[PDB]
Amino acid sequence: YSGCKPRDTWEMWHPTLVAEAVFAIANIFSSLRLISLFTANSHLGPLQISLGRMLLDILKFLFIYCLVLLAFANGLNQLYFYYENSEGMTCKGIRCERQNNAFSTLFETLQSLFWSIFGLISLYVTNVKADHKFTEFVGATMFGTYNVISLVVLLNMLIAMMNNSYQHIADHADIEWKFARTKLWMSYFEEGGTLPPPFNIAENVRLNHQYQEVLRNLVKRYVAAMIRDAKTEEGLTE
Amino acid sequence: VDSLRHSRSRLNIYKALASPSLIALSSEDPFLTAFQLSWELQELSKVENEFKAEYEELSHQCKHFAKDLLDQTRSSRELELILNFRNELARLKLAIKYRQKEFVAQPNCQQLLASRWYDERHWAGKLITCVFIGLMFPLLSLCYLVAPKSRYGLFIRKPFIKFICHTASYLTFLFLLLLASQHIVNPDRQGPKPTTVEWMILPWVLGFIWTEIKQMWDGGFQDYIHDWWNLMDFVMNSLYLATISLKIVAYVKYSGCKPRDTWEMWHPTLVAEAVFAIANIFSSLRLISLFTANSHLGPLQISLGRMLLDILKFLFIYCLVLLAFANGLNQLYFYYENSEGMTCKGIRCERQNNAFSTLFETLQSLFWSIFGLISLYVTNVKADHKFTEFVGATMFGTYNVISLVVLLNMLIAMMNNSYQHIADHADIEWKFARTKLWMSYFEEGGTLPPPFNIAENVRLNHQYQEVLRNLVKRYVAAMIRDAKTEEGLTE
Amino acid sequence: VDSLRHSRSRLNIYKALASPSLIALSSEDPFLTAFQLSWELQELSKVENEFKAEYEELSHQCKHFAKDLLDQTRSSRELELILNFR
Ligand SMILES: O=C1CN(c2cn[nH]c(=O)c2Cl)CCN1Cc1ccccc1C(F)(F)F
Ligand SMILES: CCCCCC(=O)OC[C@H](COP(=O)(O)O)OC(=O)CCCCC
Ligand SMILES: CCCCCC(=O)OC[C@H](COP(=O)(O)O)OC(=O)CCCCC
Ligand SMILES: [Ca+2]
Repeated sequence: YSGCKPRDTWEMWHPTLVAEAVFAIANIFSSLRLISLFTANSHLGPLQISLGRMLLDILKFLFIYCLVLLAFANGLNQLYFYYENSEGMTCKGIRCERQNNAFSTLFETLQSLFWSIFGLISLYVTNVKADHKFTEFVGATMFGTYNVISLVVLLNMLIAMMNNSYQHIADHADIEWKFARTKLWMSYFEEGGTLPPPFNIAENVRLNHQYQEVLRNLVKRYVAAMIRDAKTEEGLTE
Repeated sequence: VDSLRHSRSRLNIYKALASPSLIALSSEDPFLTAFQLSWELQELSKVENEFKAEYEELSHQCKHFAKDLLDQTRSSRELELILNFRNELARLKLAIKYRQKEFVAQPNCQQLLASRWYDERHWAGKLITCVFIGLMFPLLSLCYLVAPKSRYGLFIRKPFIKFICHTASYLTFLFLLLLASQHIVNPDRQGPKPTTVEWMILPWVLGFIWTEIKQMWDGGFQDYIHDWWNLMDFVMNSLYLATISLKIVAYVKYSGCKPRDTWEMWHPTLVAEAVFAIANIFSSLRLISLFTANSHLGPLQISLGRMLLDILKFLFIYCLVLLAFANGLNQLYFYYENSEGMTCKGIRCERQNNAFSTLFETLQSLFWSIFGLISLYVTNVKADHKFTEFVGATMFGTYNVISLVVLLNMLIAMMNNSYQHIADHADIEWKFARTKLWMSYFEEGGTLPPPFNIAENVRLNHQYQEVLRNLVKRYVAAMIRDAKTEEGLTE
Repeated sequence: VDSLRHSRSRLNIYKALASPSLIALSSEDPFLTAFQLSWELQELSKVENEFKAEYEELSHQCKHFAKDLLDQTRSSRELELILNFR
């Protein structure tokens, strides 16, 4: 399309829009990858590593939660799919100014139930033109139950788990942080790249002797001072 | 007459008989004594409640002793004769029936159980095999059905295959329920005939209820309802029967057609749709019950499951507060039930109004305020009675503070300490639950997925007697003779 | 055939070879033995899962021993000859 026309009168799946979207996502990912060099500091390093390891503890919850979400989505969608009005409304869905058709289809149901965690879904979405108060009441009750379960039982059992999973993390902080820092450091020793990105266009038979001597001395010191003088301060029994 | 002396004497007697030495000496069969004594002590822990800690500790002592006794075995045949005493594994059935958690989760029982489970590879060596054998399951089902022969029927009897077949059937049921609401499969009218998929899902519901009644035959609502996972099965099945009945009675009463908008509440079709939706919710929730078979989710699922009876107490304290404030606000505001010129009343329409007029609406108003879904103008009246408006707003604010700052942080502060004492018995409980699951897929009880549901006893005591003699010898030598030496010194 | 006896025997053997005294006596190069033994035990921790705690503790034991061995050096040249080896 080597031409020109107003942007408004385009259509989806036009190549330029897809070329802009992925560029935006890549920007997000690079700016997130920035964090990787905090391991070189000393006040942030340990904290960053500690936070990093307490993530595989979370994915389990973000997997239990999906099942609950599917269950309630199934229910509500089965109940409401008879009222896909979409007559006289320019914009449908839960995103326009006046939210409507919140539970009509299933994808929109997933979106509706995900956006309810942050309280961004108003309460009138569970209505129909007729006054079928029984169906409206049952829909509202399903919605309320879902909200209670999520935001009171699946968000406090997350903190209550993070605390105990974090207790056994602060007992090995320095060890792991120093190991990670050393892994980083060793990469800047060899003459491998030596260049920032933009500008990228007798000997082996004898030396065993000294090391053998050193091993002899070290084993002597260890066996003397670790399993002979530490076998005396133990305790008494019958 | 003398309660004190009598009770103390009973405590002394029980504290005596639960001693590993005396059991080792004066007992025909140590294992049965341990089981019976643990059960009796646990039961008395609830009636002689003033002395509650002692009995709850004696039970623990008995269970630990029972585990240590079986500990000191040395050859698989010895273990297999111990477990197959009185079918197979009758001893294990008894242990499960007596809640010997520390006994079943013993690193030798698990080996034998796993070996008899699998009968024959890191992350994808099994992940494709399992799904592939899960797809083409009905062929296996029918083959075992009509020709229970050596061809492939012997390829169902392996429990790890029966489990996969059953779970694949369940997943298919869920998929059908998911597509049951697609628009591809109608013109809404009055009392329609069952659609193309209702005839497709009827076999699942019938087979499930058949299995339920079959299994219920034994427990008979006693020692059979305690498990919470089963009460859900009961309620779902009742709801499905109700849906069937309502759809039936609706099909033959209003056999016509008129626009859906011009109906009325309590019409049979609407009630037939609502309960069907609820049943869908409940089945898809019941899905979670098989996470106990995994290893990374299992322990976590059990841990979360036990930390629920800690919550119901708070969801019972909270109801009192809710009633108090509802009473207050309703008493204050009930003079202004305007409802003139407003098409839709209540807290649900676009422009919320009459929030506190009646009492039911007050309960709804105060429950929806926890998530901040109630705007702030609901506490107004047409007149400028600023005093009443201010007092109403103050009651509302106090309720919000109490709930969302004192009854939601005292919940976390309680969950943490109640969870501390849960991660010290995670593996034991998870393995016990997994074993309970496994043993159900051993006998030739059902052997079929839901849709397709249309000298010897005088002599063998000798070997087991010999084994008991040897085990007691080993235990008494190596547990109360060589562990009585590493204690400590005093004056 | 006898799974119980066989597994317990393997556990006994590994529990034996991970002893600082025996390593100090019968080993050509202690450091390589510690590394290899820790790796092998860690790997077996995932397949012989019923006995899971024992192996996950033997690995820790080997690693600690490897650290304490290098602990008792006294001059920088000794350390630099230890680290610059192949
Ligand atoms: O206990 C129930 C509840 N189930 C019912 C019973 N009656 N009405 C229902 O709606 C439902 Cl969902 C079916 C599922 N299971 C058992 C199970 C759990 C996990 C994997 C497989 C299985 C099965 F294969 F053995 F079924
Ligand atoms: C705790 C008492 C709440 C009483 C509020 C009420 O009567 O309204 C019905 C509420 C939903 O509110 P409405 O549907 O708007 O009436 O149902 C639940 O949220 C149940 C919670 C499910 C808990 C698992
Ligand atoms: C903490 C200082 C708050 C001062 C705010 C204020 O003056 O407004 C009155 C508030 C309610 O705000 P209004 O009714 O809108 O005036 O009363 C309370 O919330 C009391 C809290 C009850 C606590 C148990
Ligand atoms: Ca059941």
